[PDB]
Amino acid sequence: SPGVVISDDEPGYDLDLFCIPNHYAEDLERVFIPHGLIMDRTERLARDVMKEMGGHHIVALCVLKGGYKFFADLLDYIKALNRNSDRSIPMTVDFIRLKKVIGGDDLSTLTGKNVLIVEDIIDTGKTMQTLLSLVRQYNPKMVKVASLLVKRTPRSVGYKPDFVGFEIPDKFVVGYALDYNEYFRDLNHVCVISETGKAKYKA
Amino acid sequence: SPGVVISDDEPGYDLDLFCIPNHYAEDLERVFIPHGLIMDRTERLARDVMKEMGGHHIVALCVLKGGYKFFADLLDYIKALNRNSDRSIPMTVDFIRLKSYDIKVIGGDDLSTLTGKNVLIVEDIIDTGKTMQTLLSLVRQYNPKMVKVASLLVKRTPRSVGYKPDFVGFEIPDKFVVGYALDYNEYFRDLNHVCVISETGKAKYKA
Amino acid sequence: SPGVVISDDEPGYDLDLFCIPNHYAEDLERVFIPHGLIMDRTERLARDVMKEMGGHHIVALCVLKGGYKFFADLLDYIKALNRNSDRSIPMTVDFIRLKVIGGDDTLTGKNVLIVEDIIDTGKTMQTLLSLVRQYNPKMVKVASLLVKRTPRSYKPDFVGFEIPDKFVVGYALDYNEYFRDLNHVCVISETGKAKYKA
Amino acid sequence: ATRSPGVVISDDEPGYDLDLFCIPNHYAEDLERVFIPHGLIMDRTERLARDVMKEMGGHHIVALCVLKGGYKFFADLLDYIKALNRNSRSIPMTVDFIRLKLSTLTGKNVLIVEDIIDTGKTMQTLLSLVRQYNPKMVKVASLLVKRTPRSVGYKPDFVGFEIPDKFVVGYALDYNEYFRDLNHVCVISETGKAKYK
Ligand SMILES: O=c1[nH]cnc2c1ncn2CCN(CCO/C=C/P(=O)(O)O)CCP(=O)(O)O
Ligand SMILES: O=c1[nH]cnc2c1ncn2CCN(CCO/C=C/P(=O)(O)O)CCP(=O)(O)O
Ligand SMILES: O=c1[nH]cnc2c1ncn2CCN(CCO/C=C/P(=O)(O)O)CCP(=O)(O)O
Ligand SMILES: O=c1[nH]cnc2c1ncn2CCN(CCO/C=C/P(=O)(O)O)CCP(=O)(O)O
Ligand SMILES: [Mg+2]
Ligand SMILES: [Mg+2]
Ligand SMILES: [Mg+2]
Ligand SMILES: [Mg+2]
Ligand SMILES: [Mg+2]
Ligand SMILES: [Mg+2]
Ligand SMILES: [Mg+2]
Ligand SMILES: [Mg+2]
Repeated sequence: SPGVVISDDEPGYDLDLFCIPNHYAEDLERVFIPHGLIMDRTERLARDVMKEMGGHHIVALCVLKGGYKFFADLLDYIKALNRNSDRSIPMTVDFIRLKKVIGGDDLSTLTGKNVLIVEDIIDTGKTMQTLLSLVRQYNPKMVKVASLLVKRTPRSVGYKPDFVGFEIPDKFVVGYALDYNEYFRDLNHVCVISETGKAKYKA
Repeated sequence: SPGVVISDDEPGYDLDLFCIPNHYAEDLERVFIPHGLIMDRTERLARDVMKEMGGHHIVALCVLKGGYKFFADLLDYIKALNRNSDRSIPMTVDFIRLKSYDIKVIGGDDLSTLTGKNVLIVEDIIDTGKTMQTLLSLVRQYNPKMVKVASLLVKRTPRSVGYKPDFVGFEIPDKFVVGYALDYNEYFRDLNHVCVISETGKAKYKA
Repeated sequence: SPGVVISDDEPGYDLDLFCIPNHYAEDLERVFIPHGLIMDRTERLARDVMKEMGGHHIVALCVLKGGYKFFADLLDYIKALNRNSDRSIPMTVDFIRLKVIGGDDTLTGKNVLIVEDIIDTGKTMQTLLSLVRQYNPKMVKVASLLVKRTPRSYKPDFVGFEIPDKFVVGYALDYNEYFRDLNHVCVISETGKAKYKA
Repeated sequence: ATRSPGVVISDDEPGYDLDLFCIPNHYAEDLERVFIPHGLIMDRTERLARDVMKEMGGHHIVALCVLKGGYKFFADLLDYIKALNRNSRSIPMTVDFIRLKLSTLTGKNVLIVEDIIDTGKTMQTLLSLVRQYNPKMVKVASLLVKRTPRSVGYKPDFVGFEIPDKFVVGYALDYNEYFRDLNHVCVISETGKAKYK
């Protein structure tokens, strides 16, 4: 699927209807995707991943930093599947940051393996284009990408992930490990940042 | 606060986007309020409840059967607040059911247990408001210190007698919904999301 | 299966290592079964129930008041299996209390799961079992979070934990209506017994 | 003093029969016993989060995750801290990750989050680097601390569980990269040890 489509005229939710940390009370305009909705969608993505990749060992590759929450949660739902079903296949994990690929195991660990790349957001698609090209230099057996969010944008190079949580307008969103200048990662919901927030936290 | 307002024209979500019990697959039309959204809203309600009612022993009254899930979850969020704050208050629980013949209270403790306590009535849905006005009239006779009502859902309807609860999860259109313990002829309680039921479904489970 | 066997000499855990409501700080002696451990065991019980009772339609019967938490959580784990795995319920629910308030009068030809907080003398369970059986169900099974090792003049089909003959409270189990608002199962202290004595 | 000493697990702790829990099929033969149930980890971590906030909540916290084994404890501990921050009076928090085989820290309350302390060498090594970014304060939370005469004597500030000298896996802790995808902390069978060395 293209995922849960959040349309351009999505009002999202007033902050006052949810529990929000006091230190961000002025810096957010609206809740855009409630944490629990992310959980529900992620539960279903875990099933789609297993239906598609469950027949072999998987190396799940977390794209730090923004990917960390989605990754942990997605893997927790896969694990729940694995321990309540007859069949299960093991998973190993690894972590990388992009700048060139930094950190992470020798990517020869991906050689001949089924790789699941887990990302927070695809925008132009350039980052994923680049990572896919890098990973493929190490001859994995299979590579699929899961991204919590995919933006509708004219800048898209035309790359589309295999698993997508939500398809969103081109608004700047933060929360659930997504940041604005390292802030807002410590927020459970995805939210649209306000202009006041953009100015307080700009570098 | 009328709660999270769901508009008349809200399409809900395609079932294929979520994990749905197989046995209800063609009995539902859309997911209307995802479970997780109910959880997030309930977390805020627990905080609102403690702000108003946390000053004295609370008796939380579950209106069975449809109230049971919202009750368990709301109380769990309240317990989480109470074991992570400096000071806390005891909470006791009871369960009642209202039976239609005219409407009367079935079960529960002797209601003298309510005397002098902060009573929180927890309901799945307010529609006409007649059930709650009835329950409130009974409860008040036992002189609680205060009595407040939390309802997961409140329906916008012309048939409303004008009762509004103190705490509201979601304000919804005049559509028939099921899930999260709300039923259609006892079915659909075993579903985590609030959903709208299909034509195939209403027919299948019809009395 | 007798469930998770908690030995007679089990010391439990210091309260100060867990999150506990301050209003019960002096009323508990030890944490006995941490909430999270109840969840882990309950997850496995849900799978055992579905292995044995699914799929025909199940009516899950909640024995109030103490069974309410175990019932809600066990049913949540069963629902998780119903939407993620290769098998299904449907389930309907009812709630009974012994004081027999509620009940719908429904059980005939159905698979009935009685859900109980604790078996001690076994008397509530015998009563629930002669009830239900009068409506000729297709099958009856009993799930009990706790079973005490104590003399008992039916063995439950699904057991969370087999515990010593100690008075425990928490996870909806009460002492004179108190301690239901505690997520862990804990052993009540002497000062707790005196404070909330009726 | 240890700000939050841990659940002491005795040398003769027998753990739990695997058959009493939900275990991934692919590890059914490779594990011997459940040692620390996932849910027990969660309950301890909840109290740990409160202890952290009591000690460090007066100023911006930077939580530093020590990959790979620390990732689960880190995600969960931070989730509990976040819950405290939104149901209260709150303090901003930022995250970073480091792996052993950062101006984000300067002037802030740094919480290093680790899976296990054994000899203490790794933590002493890491501390000696982190201090060079001149934090306001540095604290270490470790899910597990092993009782070993081999301990160089280093003690973290927040401890989940103090365990005997046994090899454990699960909750992101690995044996040669295996067993990370397991929610419980477990002791590894003889067959799993030989199979994955
Ligand atoms: O709405 C947004 N919120 C937060 N970040 C956003 C957003 N849109 C684009 N970005 C940047 C996302 N990424 C930024 C890449 O760098 C991320 C490093 P980290 O913050 O450690 O996860 C680019 C995606 P593409 O190559 O497809 O254009
Ligand atoms: O959309 C709906 N879904 C499920 N049930 C609905 C709905 N609308 C009204 N109801 C009936 C709710 N109640 C029905 C009362 O009976 C209790 C239902 P149960 O929890 O299954 O024992 C009426 C409230 P009021 O007096 O304000 O009109
Ligand atoms: O250690 C204990 N803690 C709390 N309650 C205990 C305990 N032992 C027996 N009981 C009484 C349990 N009751 C439990 C059944 O119903 C629960 C009544 P309530 O939860 O207070 O509305 C009877 C057990 P049985 O009929 O097998 O003898
Ligand atoms: O029981 C165990 N299970 C898993 N690993 C264990 C265990 N005991 C020591 N270790 C090695 C842990 N660490 C190993 C560090 O490197 C491995 C980090 P990762 O990438 O998470 O696998 C040594 C700590 P210290 O300097 O205090 O001796
Ligand atoms: Mg990214
Ligand atoms: Mg960024
Ligand atoms: Mg109702
Ligand atoms: Mg009804
Ligand atoms: Mg009972
Ligand atoms: Mg009792
Ligand atoms: Mg480590
Ligand atoms: Mg290792």
